Amino acid sequence: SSKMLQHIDYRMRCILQDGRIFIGTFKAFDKHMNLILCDCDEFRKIKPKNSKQAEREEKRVLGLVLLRGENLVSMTVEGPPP
Amino acid sequence: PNHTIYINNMNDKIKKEELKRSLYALFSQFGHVVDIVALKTMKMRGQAFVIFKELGSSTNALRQLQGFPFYGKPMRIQYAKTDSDIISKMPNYILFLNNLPEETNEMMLSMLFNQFPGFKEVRLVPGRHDIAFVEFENDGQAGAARDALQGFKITPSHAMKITYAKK
Amino acid sequence: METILEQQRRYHEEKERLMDVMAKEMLTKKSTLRDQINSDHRTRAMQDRYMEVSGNLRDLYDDKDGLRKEELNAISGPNEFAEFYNRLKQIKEFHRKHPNEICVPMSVEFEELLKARENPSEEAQNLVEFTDEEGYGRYLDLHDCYLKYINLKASEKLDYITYLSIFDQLFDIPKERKNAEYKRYLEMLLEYLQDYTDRVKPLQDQNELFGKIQAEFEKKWENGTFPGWEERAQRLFSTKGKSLESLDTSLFAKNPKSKGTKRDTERNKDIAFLEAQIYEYVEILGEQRHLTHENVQRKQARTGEEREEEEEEKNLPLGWDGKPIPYWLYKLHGLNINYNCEICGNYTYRGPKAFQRHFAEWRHAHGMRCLGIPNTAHFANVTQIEDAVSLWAKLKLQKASERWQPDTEEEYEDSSGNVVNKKTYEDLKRQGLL
Amino acid sequence: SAFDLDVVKLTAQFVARNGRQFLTQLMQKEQRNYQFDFLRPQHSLFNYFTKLVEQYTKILIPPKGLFSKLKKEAENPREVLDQVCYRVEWAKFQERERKKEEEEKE
Amino acid sequence: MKLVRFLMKLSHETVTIELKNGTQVHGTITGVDVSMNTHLKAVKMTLKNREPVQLETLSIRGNNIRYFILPDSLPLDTLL
Amino acid sequence: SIGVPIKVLHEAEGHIVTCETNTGEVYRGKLIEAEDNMNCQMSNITVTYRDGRVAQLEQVYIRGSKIRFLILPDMLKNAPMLK
Amino acid sequence: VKLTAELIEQAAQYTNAVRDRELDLRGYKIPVIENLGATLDQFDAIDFSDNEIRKLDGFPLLRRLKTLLVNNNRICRIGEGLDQALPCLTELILTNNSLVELGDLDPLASLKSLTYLSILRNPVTNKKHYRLYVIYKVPQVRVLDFQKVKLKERQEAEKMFK
Amino acid sequence: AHPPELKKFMDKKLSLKLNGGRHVQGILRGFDPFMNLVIDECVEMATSGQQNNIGMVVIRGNSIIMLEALERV
RNA sequence: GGAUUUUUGGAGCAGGGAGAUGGAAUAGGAGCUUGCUCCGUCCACUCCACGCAUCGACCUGGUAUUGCAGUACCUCCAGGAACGGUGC
Repeated sequence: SSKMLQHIDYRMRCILQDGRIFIGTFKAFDKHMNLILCDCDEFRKIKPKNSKQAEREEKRVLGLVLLRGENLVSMTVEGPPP
Repeated sequence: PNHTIYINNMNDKIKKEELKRSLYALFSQFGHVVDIVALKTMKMRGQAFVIFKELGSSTNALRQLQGFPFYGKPMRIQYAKTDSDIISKMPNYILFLNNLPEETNEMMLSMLFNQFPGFKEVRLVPGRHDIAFVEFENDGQAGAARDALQGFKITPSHAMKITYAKK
Repeated sequence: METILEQQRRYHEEKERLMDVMAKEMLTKKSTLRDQINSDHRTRAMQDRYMEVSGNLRDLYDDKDGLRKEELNAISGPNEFAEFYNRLKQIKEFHRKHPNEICVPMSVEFEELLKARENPSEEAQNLVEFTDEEGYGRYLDLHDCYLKYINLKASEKLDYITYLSIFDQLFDIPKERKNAEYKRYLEMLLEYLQDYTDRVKPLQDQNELFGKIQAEFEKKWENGTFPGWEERAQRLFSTKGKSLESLDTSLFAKNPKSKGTKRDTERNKDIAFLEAQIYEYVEILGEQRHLTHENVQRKQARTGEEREEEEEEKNLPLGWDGKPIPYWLYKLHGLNINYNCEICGNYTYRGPKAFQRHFAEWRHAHGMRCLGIPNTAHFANVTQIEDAVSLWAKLKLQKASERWQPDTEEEYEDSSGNVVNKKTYEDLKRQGLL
Repeated sequence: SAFDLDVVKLTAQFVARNGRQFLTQLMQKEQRNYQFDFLRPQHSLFNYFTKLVEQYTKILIPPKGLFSKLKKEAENPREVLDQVCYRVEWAKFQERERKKEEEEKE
Repeated sequence: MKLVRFLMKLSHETVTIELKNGTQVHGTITGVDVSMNTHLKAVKMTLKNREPVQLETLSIRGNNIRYFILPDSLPLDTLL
Repeated sequence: SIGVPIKVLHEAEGHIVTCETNTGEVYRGKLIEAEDNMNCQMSNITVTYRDGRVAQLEQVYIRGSKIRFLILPDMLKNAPMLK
Repeated sequence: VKLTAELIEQAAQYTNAVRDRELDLRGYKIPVIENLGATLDQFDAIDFSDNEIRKLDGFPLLRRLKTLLVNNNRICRIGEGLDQALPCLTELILTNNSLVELGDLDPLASLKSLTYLSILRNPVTNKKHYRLYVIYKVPQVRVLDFQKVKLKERQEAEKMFK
Repeated sequence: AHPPELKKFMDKKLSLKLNGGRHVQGILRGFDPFMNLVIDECVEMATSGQQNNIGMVVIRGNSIIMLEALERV
C-alpha cells in the first residue's frame, strides 16, 4: 500500500526530527519517503524559558522543501487542497 | 500601460519587508497583490514594483496614488515599461489617435486600446503617416481611456492623445 | 423605535415560528436514529430559540412600564401620526417588494432538502455526538473507562465478566479500592457517560434535571437516604459507620468529620460527586448498559463475516426472444471486443457496427454539442477529445479560409489615390471624411 | 414593499390604540388632508392590516408584553413539548375532519 | 519471521502507540506496511508534556515509534 | 527503487537552494553537487550553524544525513514528479 | 446576497505578497460576515476585496490571523470582540472605508498586537488631532499611514486631552 | 553503490564540521564509497580555540555533516 | 536489504547560588481544621558573574542614495537589550 498517496497534494503538517510542524502541500513518497513539500512552511516553539512569559511560534517558510528521509515523525493534514 | 506597476519615491531607512507589508495593505485596495518585486541593492534603491491583476488596476492605483504620502516622502506609482515574470509566464466610441507612431507595434497598441473594456479595433492610418482611428466595443470605455490618454506617453518620445472623432 | 411594541412584535414572530417548527418536528419524524437523537436535540433547541425570545420578553418591562403611560393618552393622534407619516413620505419610489419582512421564520425553523435543518440548521446533526460503533444512541463508550481501569488495576484476569459486573451494578462492594483514585476514574467515566445521557435525553429540561440532581446531592444522600437495621447508617462515599442516625450526623460535623481525615466531607467532595454521578447514570441506564452488554456479547462470540460486516454496517447477449445467443454465433458477432468512446462519457461499446452507428446515435451527439463542435461526419471515428479539437481546429481554419469575406477582401481606394478595405473605407467614410 | 409595509405597521400602531369603535387615531388620518390607502376594507390590504392588528393585539394582551412576562417559554422546553404535542393533536383532529369532509362531499 | 508481520495483523484494530518524541497516542491506524509504517487515524496524540491533539488522517512512522499496544480482544498466537 | 525525491534533489541542485542540517547547520547557496545519497556540495553558501552569525563560505560539503530539509527552486512547483 | 462558506472555501488561501497565507474573496460584494473558521487553522489573512460589509464585525476565532483586507468595503463602525479573535493580528487594512468619528476608535486600542494598520480614505482622516487620537490609542503601533510613528507624536497624544 | 564526488576536491584543503561540534582542517586524501574522507595534515579544532595536529585523520562520514573549501581546485 | 548518508534510533535529562523579599483563592504533610512553625515544584524585583560572547531582525533620533528588476539579507553613528540558536 501507499497510504499517503490519497492525502497528498494538500497542505499537510509534517512533523520533524525535533518536534516542529510544517504545513506543506505535500507531493510524493519514496522507499525512504523523503518529503517534497511545496508551498511549505514551518513553525516551532518560541520557548519563553519562563511562565510569566508565554509560548508562541515564529513563522518560517521555505516554500518548496526537500525534507530528507530522516525527518518525519508523522504526516497529518492541516490544509485542504488548493 | 502595464499590470506591473512601479511604486517608488519613498525612504531607504525603511525595510524591504516592512515596506512590502505597507504596500500590501495599501495595494489590496486599488488592485490585487500577485507579487512585490522589491530589490534594495544600490542600483535600484528606495523603489519596488507591485504586479497587480489588471493593467487598469495598476494604472488606477497609479492615478489615485499619484503622490500618496508614505515612508519619508510622498510615494509615486505609475505603470511600468513592461510586465513582471508571473504575468509573463501566464466622448464617443471611435477616436482618432493623433501623434500615432509610424513605429508602434500593433500588439502593444492593441493592449493599450484594450486597457479599456474591450476595444473594437485599432486602425493605424497607413496612407499619410501619423494618424490612427480606434473604436471600442464600449463607448464609455473608449472615452474613458481616451481622456486619460490625452497626452498619454507611449514610446515617451511623443504623447499619444485620442479625442472624440468629429462629425 | 418600537420597544414596548416592536419588541413584542419580534418576540411574537420568534415564538410563533418556534411553535410551528416545534409542532412539525414533534409530530412528524424520520427513520434514522442518529437523526432521531439530533432531532430531539433540535426540538430542545427550538424550545431554546423560543427560550431566547422569552428571556427577552419576560423581563422586558423597561419599555412597557414606562411607555404605557406616555402612550396611555387619549387626546393626541394625527399630530404625531403626521410627524411619523411625513417622515415616511420620503422618496420610496424604489419599485420592488420584500418578503424578508415576514418570510424569515419558516426558513429559520423549517426542514431542508438534504438535512432537515432551518437557517440555524447548517450544522444541525449528531455530528460529533455519535462515535463509530456507538450508533447515535445504540452503543456507548465503555471501552475508554475500561482501558483506564485496566491501566489502573493491572490484573491478569480483569476480563469481560469483571468489567461488566463493575459497570452494571450501582453501589455494591466495588471490585476496586474506592479509597484510591479508582473513585475519581469512575467519576471521569461517569462524566463521559453523563454527557452521553445529556445528549440522549435532550427534550427533557436539562436545568430542571440538574436542580433535581442538586437537591439529590444536597439532601438525598446524607439525610438518611439509605436506611438500615454500624448498620443504622453508614456511607459509601465516606467510609464511616454510625451507631445510629444521630451518631452519623454528629460524626458528620465532629472534629474528625471536619478536617481530621483526608476523606473528610469536603476532602471527598470530588470523588463523592464522581460516585454519585456514576451510580445515578448506571441506575438509569440499567437497560442501556444491558443492551450494550448484549451487543458486546455478540461482538465477542459472533462469526467473523457477520461481525466485521456489521461493524461496517454468462453475459450472453439478448435475442429478440430474450435468451442467450449460442456460442459460434456470439463469436461471429464478436461481442468480446469493446470500444472506448471517450466522447460518450467514457462509454464503451460491444459490437463493431453498433460502435459505428453510435457515432450518429444520441450519446455521441450530446457529447459533440457539449464538446463545442457539431456532429458533422468529419470527426466520426475520432473518439479522443484533444484529437477532436485539433482536427476541428484546422477544419475551422480551412472554413474561414475558403469563406470569401468582403471585409478583408473587398477593398476600396479612397479619393486620394491610395487603397483600403471595405471595412476601413466605410469606417473613415462615416466617421466624417469619405 | 418596505414603504407599504411601514405604512401597514403604522396602521397596526393606530389599531392598537384605537380605544372606541368610532373614536381612534386613524379617523383623523382618513379625511385629515393626507392619503389613506390602507383604510379600505374592500382593498385586499385590509386583510394584511387585520393580520397586523392581530399581531399588535398579540403584543397588547397583558400576557403578551405589557407589564407581565412568563418564563415558561424563555426557560421551558417541557411546556414546549406540551405545546408541540398540542399542535400535533389539533393536526390529527384536523386530518380526520378533512377526510370526513371529503368523504361526505363525495 | 518477524513481529513486523505480527503488527501487520492490524487493520480496523484499536491500538495505542507511544512514539519517538515522547509521544503517546490512541489510534485506529489506516494501514501498515512491512517497515512498521502505520498511518494513524482519528488519533488522540500527546508528545512529551502535550495536549490531546487530534489527527483524522496521520502517518505515524516506523523507527520513529517506540511501543505499540494491541487490542484486548486480540489473540496473540493468532496475530503472530 | 529510484526516488522522485532524488529527481527533486536533482532539480534542486546546481543553483541557490537552502539546506538545513541537524544541529542547525543551514547553508543557503549553490547546492552544486548532490548525489542521491544526499551528500550535498554547496557553493558560495551562507550557513548559520544555527549561530545567527550566518556567514558565507565557499564549496562546503554538507552531508544530507543530517539534512533536516532543503528549500529548492520555487519555479519547479509544476514538477514532472507531481505535475 | 448570501455570502457562504462556498465563497470562503473556494477563496484563494496561498502565498501573499509578503509570503504569508492569504485568502482572497475578490469580486463578490459580500455583505455577510459568516462561515469563515473553515479556513481550518491554515490561514492568517482574510481578504474581502469588493465587499459591502455594513461595518467591521463578524469574524471567527483566529488566533493566527496575520493580515485582513476589509478595504473597498462599507465599514461604518468598529466592533468589539476583535482582539481575542485576532491576537496574532497586526495587519487589519481597512482603507477606502467609511469610519467617521473617534467613537469608531473604541475597540481599536484593546489589542496588544496592532502595529501595521490602515484606515485610509475615511472622514476620520482630515479631522484635527485624528492622527493624535490614533497615536494615543495605539501603543504598540509601528506602521501608521505607511510612515513610522513618532515618540514626539506619542508625547503629544498622551499629553493632550487630559 | 556509487562513490562520492570529491574528485576535483581531492588533494586539497577542507575545513570540516564533524559531530561533537568538532572541526578537522586538512587535505582531502582518501575515501571509500562509504564517503570516509581521510585527511592528512589534518588538525582538530575543539569547542575552545585549541587545535592539535593529528598527523593523518581518516575521518568517517559517520558524523561529519559539513566541510568547506579553502581553494577552487 | 536492523553496520559510516535518511525507516529498528545518542535517546533520555537537568536549568548557576541567596537575602527576617512575596503570591498557591479551588490543590500539598506533620504538629490531629482556624492561628502559627519547618518542609522536598515557579515567576516579579534586587546581589553576584543583568547565566557569559558572536550575529540577525527590530524601537529611537540624525544621516546617503531618485534609482529599473526579480531577493539568503543590503546604509552609516549611537543606545537598549523586547526575540532566536551557536561555544562554556
